[PDB]
Amino acid sequence: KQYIISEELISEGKWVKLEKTTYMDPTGKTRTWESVKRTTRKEQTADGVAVIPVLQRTLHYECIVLVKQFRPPMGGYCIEFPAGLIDDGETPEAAALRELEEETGYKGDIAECSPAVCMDPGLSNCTIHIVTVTINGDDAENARPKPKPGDGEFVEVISLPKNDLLQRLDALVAEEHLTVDARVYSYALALKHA
Amino acid sequence: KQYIISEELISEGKWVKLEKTTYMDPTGKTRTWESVKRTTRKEQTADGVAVIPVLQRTLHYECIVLVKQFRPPMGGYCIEFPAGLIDDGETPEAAALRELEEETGYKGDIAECSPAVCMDPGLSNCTIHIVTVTINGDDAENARPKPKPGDGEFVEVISLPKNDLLQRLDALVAEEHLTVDARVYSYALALKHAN
Ligand SMILES: O=c1[nH]cnc2cccc(F)c12
Ligand SMILES: O=c1[nH]cnc2cccc(F)c12
Ligand SMILES: [Cl-]
Ligand SMILES: [Mg+2]
Ligand SMILES: [Mg+2]
Ligand SMILES: [Mg+2]
Ligand SMILES: [Mg+2]
Repeated sequence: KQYIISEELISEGKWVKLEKTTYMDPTGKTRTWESVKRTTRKEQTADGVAVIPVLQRTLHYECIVLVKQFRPPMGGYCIEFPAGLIDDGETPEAAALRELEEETGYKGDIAECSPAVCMDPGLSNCTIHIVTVTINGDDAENARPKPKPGDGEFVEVISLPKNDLLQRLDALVAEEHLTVDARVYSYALALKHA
Repeated sequence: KQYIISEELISEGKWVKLEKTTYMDPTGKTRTWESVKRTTRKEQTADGVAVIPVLQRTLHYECIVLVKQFRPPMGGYCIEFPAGLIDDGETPEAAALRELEEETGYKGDIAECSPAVCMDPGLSNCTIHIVTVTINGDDAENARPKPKPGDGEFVEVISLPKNDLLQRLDALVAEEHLTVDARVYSYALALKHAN
């Protein structure tokens, strides 16, 4: 029953805009909503990618590779899956492998790619592909990985055992002022719940 | 090594505002960031809660209870953990049981509660507590559960088996043209990856 009637631009930055969304509610009544959108979305099936990078090495427990960065919106450091926006013309998979290498130094192998999933659908239209990638940590290039961070981008790599992920995230939250991402935390919870 | 120098208000609506953040990059170079905030955060731990509701009925598969709603920013229907903003002075646990009952009619028990976790930290300062709740589906109060929607809420309940969650979500996307929430999808992946 529900659908968009109009989208009025309220304020447009270089990267983010605020819109007034007019929609039909299911009783047949017109209602509005304050919506956030990115200015950067062209023909990409999503704004960005998040990478679930499973680091595999013989006689090691599998690790999940995470990154720690300063996030201006948060006024603080956050622990996240490696992630970035999809370049114009770029596939989710190439964006995932490219961002994983830039942020971590690791060269991954694609495992699976989600459909477009919503980041905060009450707030924004922002979507990602969640791309699962395995990293062969026995391969030469994955021996001493060097992040190739872009301009301003400063990332720290944190590799945590998959078999203890939630406890290791809790011990990082206990020991420093830093926020875990909700996708990282949901993934760590499901590893426990399984 | 990095920190906020100043925040400039660009546009303030009723629910959301757009800010320009000035911050010190780790070189000592000053840089700007376009950031989104809610106007509704007060003394709360986080803006909202999301509930992972584990529906436990004997002789049935354990189910994760999800909600489908029209999301105006998405322009489409989304499948999500039940969720809402924490009322001023409401605790995350209490917000979790309230939101779960309003959205699904189920009455549940707190299993665990996350610290505040960020929703989209490149975009916004928005945070939630993820609250794992068990629901005794065999108890009388959860027999014919009464979803109590607030004004302007219109929520469909979708319970999917935990042991098949990711495949069930992929089926819904393929057939129903829904968007799955990133946290729901992340949970569903880890259930598969735990193997
Ligand atoms: O317009 C909104 N935008 C974002 N979040 C909301 C949360 C509650 C009610 C609202 F109208 C809104
Ligand atoms: O200012 C920004 N705000 C949000 N997202 C961004 C993504 C890339 C580069 C940027 F400066 C921004
Ligand atoms: Cl549980
Ligand atoms: Mg990134
Ligand atoms: Mg990047
Ligand atoms: Mg809600
Ligand atoms: Mg509500």
